[PDB]
Amino acid sequence: VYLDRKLLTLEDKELGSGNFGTVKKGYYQMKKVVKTVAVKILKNEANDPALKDELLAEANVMQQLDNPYIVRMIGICEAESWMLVMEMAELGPLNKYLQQNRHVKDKNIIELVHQVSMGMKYLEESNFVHRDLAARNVLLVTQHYAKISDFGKWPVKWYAPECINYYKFSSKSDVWSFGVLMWEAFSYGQKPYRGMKGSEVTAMLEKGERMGCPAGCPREMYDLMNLCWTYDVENRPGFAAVELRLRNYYYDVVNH
Ligand SMILES: Cc1ccc(NC(=O)c2cccc(C(F)(F)F)c2)cc1-c1cc2cnc(Nc3ccccc3)nc2n(C)c1=O
Repeated sequence: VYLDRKLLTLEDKELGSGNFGTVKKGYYQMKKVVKTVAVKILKNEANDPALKDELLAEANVMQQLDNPYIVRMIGICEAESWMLVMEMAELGPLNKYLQQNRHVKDKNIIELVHQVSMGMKYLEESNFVHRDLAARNVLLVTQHYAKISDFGKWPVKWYAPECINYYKFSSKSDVWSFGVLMWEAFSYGQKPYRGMKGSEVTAMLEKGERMGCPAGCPREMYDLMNLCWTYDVENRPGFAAVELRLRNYYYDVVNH
């Protein structure tokens, strides 16, 4: 639950930078072995007791969410600053990985997005709405093991129309984001709606227009992105339906 700072070694290089924290790679001593971890060090400049409350609440939320397809919590550590200790996904975000590894097979991409649907089906079942599902928020443990993470101005290009218009956030608006995620993945981490303003994307979507099928993307997978992009929220699938369609496809295509 609560970790001993003496058992925690921090590297001075930053994996992430933010207004309320700095992420650093570390090592947590465990009897015989040492476990590589990612550490959010609370930056409370600031200087409120509610910021610490938020970190402790996130820790409680994370404790409840236990699934192999989400960045899992190791524990909390109170030292020079408050620290949240998480497992390390050594390859970093899915977008950057794919921009540098054009050799990734489309069979390997089906497996990754299915794993993302599995973790999102879990979050849906636990009544948890992500709100920032994108490729940059999918971190790789290995090339065959994806984990969902969550690191004013909004990520409009991943937003469902009911989020832009009425601020209605649900698991079904996370489904829309999943479809933008799938597009980013088969496009080898290229930016969705490249060079468009958020306002331009809203207008395009209202004309019934959607992003084209990436090069080499299987047709069944593009058909699924399009169903994730259903304008009417009531007709849009949930993650139970999405995961089941990806599971079947993985069972058919990837078995070997
Ligand atoms: C350090 C850290 C603290 C907290 C979180 N939070 C979550 O993952 C989270 C919070 C709420 C909901 C959910 C959801 F349930 F939806 F999943 C997740 C994440 C981190 C954290 C972990 C992490 C793991 N690996 C890497 N790898 C990496 C490698 C190369 C370059 C960049 C990153 N990075 C991580 N980072 C940056 C983290 O912040």
